[PDB]
Amino acid sequence: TNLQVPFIRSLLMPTTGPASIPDDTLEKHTLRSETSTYNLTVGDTGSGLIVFFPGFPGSIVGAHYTLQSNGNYKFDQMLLTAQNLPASYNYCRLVSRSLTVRSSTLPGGVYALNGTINAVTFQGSLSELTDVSYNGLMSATANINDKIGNVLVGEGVTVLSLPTSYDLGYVRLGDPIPAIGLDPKMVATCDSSDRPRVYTITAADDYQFSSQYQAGGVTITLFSANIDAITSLSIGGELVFQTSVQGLILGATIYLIGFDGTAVITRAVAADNGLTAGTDNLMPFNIVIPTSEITQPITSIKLEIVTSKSGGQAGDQMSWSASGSLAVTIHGGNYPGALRPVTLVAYERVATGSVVTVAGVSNFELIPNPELAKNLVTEYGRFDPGAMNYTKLILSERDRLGIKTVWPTREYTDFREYFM
Amino acid sequence: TNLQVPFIRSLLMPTTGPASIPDDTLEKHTLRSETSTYNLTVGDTGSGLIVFFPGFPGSIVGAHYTLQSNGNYKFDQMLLTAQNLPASYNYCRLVSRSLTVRSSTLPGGVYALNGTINAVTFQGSLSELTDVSYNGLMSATANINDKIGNVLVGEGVTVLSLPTSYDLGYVRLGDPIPAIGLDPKMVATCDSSDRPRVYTITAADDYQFSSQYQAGGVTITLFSANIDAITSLSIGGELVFQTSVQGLILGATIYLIGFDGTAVITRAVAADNGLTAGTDNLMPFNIVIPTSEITQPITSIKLEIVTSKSGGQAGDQMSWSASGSLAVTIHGGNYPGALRPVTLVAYERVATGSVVTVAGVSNFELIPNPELAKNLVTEYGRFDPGAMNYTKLILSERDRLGIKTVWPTREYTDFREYFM
Amino acid sequence: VPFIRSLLMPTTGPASIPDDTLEKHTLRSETSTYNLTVGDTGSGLIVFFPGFPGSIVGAHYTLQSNGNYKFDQMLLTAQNLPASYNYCRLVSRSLTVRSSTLPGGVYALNGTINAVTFQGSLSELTDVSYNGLMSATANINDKIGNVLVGEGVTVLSLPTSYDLGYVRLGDPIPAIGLDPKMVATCDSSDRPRVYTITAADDYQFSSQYQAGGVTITLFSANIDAITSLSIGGELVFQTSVQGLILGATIYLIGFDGTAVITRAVAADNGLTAGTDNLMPFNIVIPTSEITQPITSIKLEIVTSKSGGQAGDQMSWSASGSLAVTIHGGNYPGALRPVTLVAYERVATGSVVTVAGVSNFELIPNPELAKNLVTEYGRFDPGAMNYTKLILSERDRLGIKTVWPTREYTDFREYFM
Amino acid sequence: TNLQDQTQQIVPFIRSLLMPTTGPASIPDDTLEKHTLRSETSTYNLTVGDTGSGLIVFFPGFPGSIVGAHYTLQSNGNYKFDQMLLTAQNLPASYNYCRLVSRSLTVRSSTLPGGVYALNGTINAVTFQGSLSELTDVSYNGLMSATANINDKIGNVLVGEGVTVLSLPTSYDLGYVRLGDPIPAIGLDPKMVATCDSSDRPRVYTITAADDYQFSSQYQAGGVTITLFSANIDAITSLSIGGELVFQTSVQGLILGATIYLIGFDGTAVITRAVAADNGLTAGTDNLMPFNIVIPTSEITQPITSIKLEIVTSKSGGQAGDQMSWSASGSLAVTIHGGNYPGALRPVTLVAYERVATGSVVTVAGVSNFELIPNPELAKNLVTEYGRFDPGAMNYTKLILSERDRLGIKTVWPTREYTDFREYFM
Repeated sequence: TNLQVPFIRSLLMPTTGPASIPDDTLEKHTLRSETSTYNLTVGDTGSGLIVFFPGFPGSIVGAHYTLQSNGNYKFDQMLLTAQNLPASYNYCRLVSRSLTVRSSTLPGGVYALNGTINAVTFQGSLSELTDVSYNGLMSATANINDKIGNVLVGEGVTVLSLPTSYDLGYVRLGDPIPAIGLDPKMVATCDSSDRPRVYTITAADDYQFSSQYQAGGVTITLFSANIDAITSLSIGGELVFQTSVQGLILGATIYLIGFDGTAVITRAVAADNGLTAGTDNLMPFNIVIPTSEITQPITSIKLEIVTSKSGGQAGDQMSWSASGSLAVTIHGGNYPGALRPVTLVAYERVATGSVVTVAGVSNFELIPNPELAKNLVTEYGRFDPGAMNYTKLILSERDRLGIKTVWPTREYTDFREYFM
Repeated sequence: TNLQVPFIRSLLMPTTGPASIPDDTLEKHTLRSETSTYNLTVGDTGSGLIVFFPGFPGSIVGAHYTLQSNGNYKFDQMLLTAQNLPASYNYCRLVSRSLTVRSSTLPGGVYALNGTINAVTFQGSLSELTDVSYNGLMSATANINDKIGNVLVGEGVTVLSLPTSYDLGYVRLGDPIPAIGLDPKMVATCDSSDRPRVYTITAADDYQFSSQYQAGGVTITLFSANIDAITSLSIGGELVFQTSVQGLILGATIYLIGFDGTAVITRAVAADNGLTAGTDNLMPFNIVIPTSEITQPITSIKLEIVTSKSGGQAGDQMSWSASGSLAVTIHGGNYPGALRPVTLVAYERVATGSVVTVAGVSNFELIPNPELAKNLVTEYGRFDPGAMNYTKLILSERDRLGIKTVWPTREYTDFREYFM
Repeated sequence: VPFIRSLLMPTTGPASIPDDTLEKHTLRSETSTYNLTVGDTGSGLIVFFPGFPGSIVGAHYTLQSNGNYKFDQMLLTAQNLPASYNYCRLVSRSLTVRSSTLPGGVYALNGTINAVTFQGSLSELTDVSYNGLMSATANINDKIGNVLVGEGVTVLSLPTSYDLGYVRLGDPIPAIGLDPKMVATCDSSDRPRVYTITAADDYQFSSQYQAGGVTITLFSANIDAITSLSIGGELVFQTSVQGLILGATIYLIGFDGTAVITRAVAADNGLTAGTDNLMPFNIVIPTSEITQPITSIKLEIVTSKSGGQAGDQMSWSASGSLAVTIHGGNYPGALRPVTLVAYERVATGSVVTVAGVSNFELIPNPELAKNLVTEYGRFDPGAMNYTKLILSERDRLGIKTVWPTREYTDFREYFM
Repeated sequence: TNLQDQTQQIVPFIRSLLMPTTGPASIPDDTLEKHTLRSETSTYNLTVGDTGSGLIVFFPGFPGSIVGAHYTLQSNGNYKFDQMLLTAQNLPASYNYCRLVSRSLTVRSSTLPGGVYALNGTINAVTFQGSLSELTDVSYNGLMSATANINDKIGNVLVGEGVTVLSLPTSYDLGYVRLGDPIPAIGLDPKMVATCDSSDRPRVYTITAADDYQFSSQYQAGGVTITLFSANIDAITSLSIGGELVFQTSVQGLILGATIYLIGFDGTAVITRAVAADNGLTAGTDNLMPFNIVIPTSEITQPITSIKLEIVTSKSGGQAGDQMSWSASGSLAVTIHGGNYPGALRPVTLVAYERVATGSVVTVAGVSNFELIPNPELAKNLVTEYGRFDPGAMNYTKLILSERDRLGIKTVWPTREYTDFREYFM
């Protein structure tokens, strides 16, 4: 396809042009629409999973995972939009977005297409999923028109992002602010933090350790909770200890783990702390993870603890008793659309070595940079009395009008040529 | 002049009186309109800068800077309203606000007295300007009816405040809270923390330091980023240190530097921090900064490290590595109006003995503290259908009607005549 | 009008330019054909220089398994133009690229290709990736997304300016030398390009002695040369420690990260205290030395101490500017517009064909001018006003620079 | 008046040429390139010093972001630098190429300080198609004998009326120049910049500083300092000095050092580059001292006018009669990038005022229209297109500029004749 309005036309047919939300938020902005094109190579099994994010506020439209030959997944790439919008804008807000996925081409000298696709959208984040089996993606909703089963790969689906909320603010991007430092490898930015998401986790409530000496120490995994993040985050809290054995030492590292199970980030928050006997001894967990260090989505957190004893003399026990709470802070991640409306697209039995192409467009409302505001004109949006009411009347009669989020592309082409 | 109603009438001409916004945020409140009249002290050079905060939710209306004879600016005072709102009320949001800046000197001859005003408003905050010279202010934005220059100071400007968002809740003010202590200089207040603003900064990524020994230490500075703050803030994170020589101690000091160039807040985050060779050495950042410590707006931040050595009297070396991140959180920073729209009324070369006066009227919507709520009735906003709709019509039709945010006062007087 | 037929349909033949540059010349035209094999990824990048004034066309890069490109070959025209001519200029140019293998069934082979044209040079491009080329231009008729490799793009060459002079090609002059590897040529030098770089302003260095020295890279910047350049300027030093020697080596990095050209400028350069000692830059890079398009430079300095022991704290401090002079690199078309053509994963065993034609105006050699007559241009009035009227509304006429092939064929049949 | 920005409209080219406060247009000459239009402003309040007089040096055809400087006349006849006058927008921050279209600039003083009640001022003005260093005298009376054209001079215009400076063209087809834009570069130094400045038509001064010139002096304690030459160069942006001097002696034990000053217009030093320091020479052998000097645009604060080389000679050892003696030969070269571009240095209008009451503004105010090619960020967020089409606009421009002395078009106007001309031309 050779790629190169009212609000309802841009909402249901976003490959035409960008419009402005008729809500009560009245700020001088500008209009900007751009595409995103890929040819995702397939694995040896000829399967995979494409995790879209329909209403993300800007410039990330999901990732692609490949199904290995031993049941695991593997990260292929984080697939995003055309223009790097944090490099030239400060604020943003999403209007509409559509994407397709199809594989209508063949490898070198073959004769059959071989494929089927299951798609679903559901109200929760990626890490909240029960299972991600190809048979099992059709269970994780009860809505009649948020899931569809085995469309052919030769036609594929077309994912439409229906808007969750309307009266939404503008949110920051991770954009560089001017800073001067003694590092060529220095980043400075102003992240998005508008409606944050906290996770309180109390690890130990008077938990008592007991083991005998090993030449090197014994590692435990204290907890393995499930979190979810796509941009920067912070971790706070404090653990204490209280012992009677004289001269044993301690260490701890904090992991963040992707969807495919591999550790993404490590932080050694404790390293060679001796333990006095008689008082509490604290270790605070005050770490900050930026956005540029997270290369794939995060699915679980995990804390592990070693316990060594200087001057061992094996055959004797160790003992510590711990308590404390933590607070994982996903900055701006409870905003509606940044993490909640996640779709899934699962394809199976595609010919190995072939491709699956995705091709989208995304309509935003940007606010310029302090240089782009020198060179570009912002203005208030247009006015039409009765667009919000007509949009509500469309979305309330949703099963009568048959408007949904997943379909075959032939059905959406027929609906599109019927409306237009 | 002579200072002493629907939302359109109170929006275009805010000196008429207050009104409630036709938005659907329906709390019990009371309308209040107060004023602020200043006579300024023009310096020896004759040139200054009056930076207004138009959409700020309560009681802080601007700041005044006189530029010295050597190019540097100097802070004068903080322009604010007559009654301080946090002493008597508890929540607030802004309706409309006007400010006029002219001279009241009026010569009796035929010629005027010298002095000329520029004015501009722009979408970014105050630290996000390329230049603040008198010439370089009309570069700051690209909209035609959003800046004006070369107006003479007998005529003066009018700063009108057109909105940024409408369905937005109330901002709590920095009100005093009952507290009993032992230091008579303690205060406990409740800040504004509706929509915060975070600035993550990775200060070091395995940066190598290595220098010779001398008396006192080697004082370096790691980074100097530009931030923004009027009210309270808090800085968090840590920063590790590795070495291979053991006799080393180091100190650290943080600075918050305002707009004129001087440090407002100095606070030592490390002092005689002994480090052990071979293993990691932490340095945690746990500092909060209250509002009353901040006397002027703050436009940057920088860190310093003084690396000395215990008992190293001969000429030898000392070295360390470092890596870490920081998370500057300011509270209620991304609330629209709190830092985002700013105007800069600048004047240049006003005659000696001439005054530059600032008049204006601010229209609010308050909730009292519990002492005043014993005596003042609060109620819901009386409604009128279509005032929000007519607001959206007029702001859509803005540039043809010529509704500006900065005016010359003869033009605004003629607009106020031909509107009513 | 004979010039607009050759400008909008360059395979017809050469015509003369109606600008005011009245020189005796002759019209020539030659082709450039390539059958290109693909890699294991089946994905790469072709970077065309559309307005180049002769004898080079572009470059071909293959994309590896990771995100590293690798240079393949430098696409150039059929015969060698500096071997038979002295001066030249560009008139018009077209190139087509597609796959020459065809499906037998009904479903096409894999492969999909993007194209953009860019207003600036190759190095000053924010992201070079298949999704990223579609962001690099805000014009609608300057880019196209997801055409098929079985159909492919056509890259028409719209002008950057007229009223230009002729430029001198890299022709060789006679030279009786002693090396067989000794060439002497007369470079293009008309509207040159200079990058001035202040590398340091009292940067202080300190490091413990280690065996072999201490290596730091002092700067790195993006310069983008194709032809001959030069480095000039000076760095100074001042110490207070006896016995430190310095070495320094400059690198010229191509688009795929590999160092094309390394030049050493210092060896056994001993420093001395209580003085103000210095090092000069006197480097000229000839045209035959340059293998691929350069995109960066960097300077790295090694610091060792004579009489090495454990410690001793080597230390110095430097300052001084620098200047990189690209000889002729600011003439329009030599570097200023670029069309990037990026094909993502295509089928294995396919061959991607490239074919085109490029018309010239050019003054001959001293020998070929013994054999060949030259003339002034052919006067046809009202061709410049008509050319300006065509170009002044290209959005209305729909004159793209990166066509798809079927739409270019339909526009061609319409315009004839 | 209240200067409001434009670029919301385009005009015919000649309305932008003779009345450039109306708005920008494009130039119709053979340079068909995708560009955008952008009009800028410039407003200052130049303060009169102690004597009452001063000098404003404009540059009518300068291609980007610099419109001139301002100097104050002291009590001893010397001048003193105040500031350089610039365009509002820093154009190399978000553009790469440029081409100046038109520009007008008023200079008037119609206000009075606090306490006085009279007005008291006059203004001379002239244009000059040489350079700033090529001016014979720059005084208030010697300004008027700088050219022979009557439509390039005006004398004793009162400051309440003021003047108006127009930029009539120097040449057409003009190319594009490159602005001194920052390219991306990383390096372990905070004060590290890297820029791609202008170079199309450079200007080369060469100097034969010596041809076997002998030196002879007694041994003086500390050294003997002489200046070999001094010459007027007049650069305003970056440059580079190349060449080589050579020395030879027969006396043993001589060291020397060399330094180069770049003198401004007011006689003070701007840039000192110590090229040789503690350079010991041998005897009976040619001793080399090359120059490899590069000055960036950032280090230049005020416009350069003069250059000066200054050698110092010292002898290891010493008494009263050691007879220090050397001999120099060899030539130099000064490469000024983008110097012979028409408008970058060559036309210059000078505005000199006298007797205006001390401590009072002299307001300059203007407008300027360009043709830009955007930054690699701005060219992806902004649309560029070809110039509009009007045939026979260049013919009409050539005709009006041919009959310039008959229609009475002049580069410097006394603002009321200019207002009458603007009314009669509407």
